[PDB]
Amino acid sequence: PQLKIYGLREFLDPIKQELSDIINSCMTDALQYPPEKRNQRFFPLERSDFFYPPDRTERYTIIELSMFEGRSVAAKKQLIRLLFERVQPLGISAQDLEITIFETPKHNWGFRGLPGDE
Amino acid sequence: PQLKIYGLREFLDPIKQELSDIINSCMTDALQYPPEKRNQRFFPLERSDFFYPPDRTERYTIIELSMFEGRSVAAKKQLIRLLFERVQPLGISAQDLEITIFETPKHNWGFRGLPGDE
Amino acid sequence: PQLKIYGLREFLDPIKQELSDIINSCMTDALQYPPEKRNQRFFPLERSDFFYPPDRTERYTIIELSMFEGRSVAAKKQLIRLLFERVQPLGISAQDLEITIFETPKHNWGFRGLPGDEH
Repeated sequence: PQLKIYGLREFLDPIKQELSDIINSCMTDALQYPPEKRNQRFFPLERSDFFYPPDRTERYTIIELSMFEGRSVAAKKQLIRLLFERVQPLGISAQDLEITIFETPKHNWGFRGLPGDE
Repeated sequence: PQLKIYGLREFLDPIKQELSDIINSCMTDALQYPPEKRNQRFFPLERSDFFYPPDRTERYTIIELSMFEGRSVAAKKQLIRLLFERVQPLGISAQDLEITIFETPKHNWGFRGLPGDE
Repeated sequence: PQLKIYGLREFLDPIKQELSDIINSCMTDALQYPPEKRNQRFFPLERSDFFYPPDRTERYTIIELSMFEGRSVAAKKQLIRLLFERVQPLGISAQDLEITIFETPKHNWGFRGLPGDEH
């Protein structure tokens, strides 16, 4: 599973390392992936590139997650709830977090030299 | 509804503020979203990082839209035509604009503390 | 077909012109787009922004493909196998390449002034 994290540079860079491990812990606890399978890409944005809603603050953060289809709604909902709860101490409140999950068949993936369904 | 706009930095940077309001008005018009929910991320690109078809110009621009499933094809097509019509004053002709819309279930989203279906 | 390519800037920048033609050759070989329909975006990343698995090297490269629905699994699988085989000369091993393909209907696309299902 691949993660992409977006946020203003000035507020995402100080917390980049701890946020990485916390997101990885949610991947392990809600979806049972081994901790060493961490796949994250961060995109710190300048203020002129980030047009977020005015109801939110400069700490507004977006996580996009691509993974196999076939997991239940309950597990995907558990992951969303873990992400909201565990980013709180980083200064990212529920209003300042947004998550989107995309699911594709395993035969659309390739890793370690074979299609995903193989 | 998240949008991501890609273009050459040389030509996207001078116009991204107007283009942002133009794009926001198409969301409001074709999809009835309030202007307050503007959610956009701009990605100005280097020339060596952007390989686009040779029959297009340096003003080539890509818009990626991610939203809930459930809107009609007619509403999505009205959005595509409004984007083509309205970015044209900014120097983006129809050859230089490409739009892709991705849709996912509501329970795949996390925003404001809860899975989207709640 | 839109392609996004990610990797550390140290190793993506010197090879990306060669990587661009190699990827475009795999799209033409496996899915028969004309080579003039190349559509790629590269994102060279810094060290503090790329958290890849530790069983992988600094050469780890990610390729995302977004295209129309309708191509067969066999065609998509051949595209995956070709990408793995052809990125070898540029020093990217099988463990260091990951591919993801997203499909959407044609009416979800806009290009050349019209929705994709009207051309």
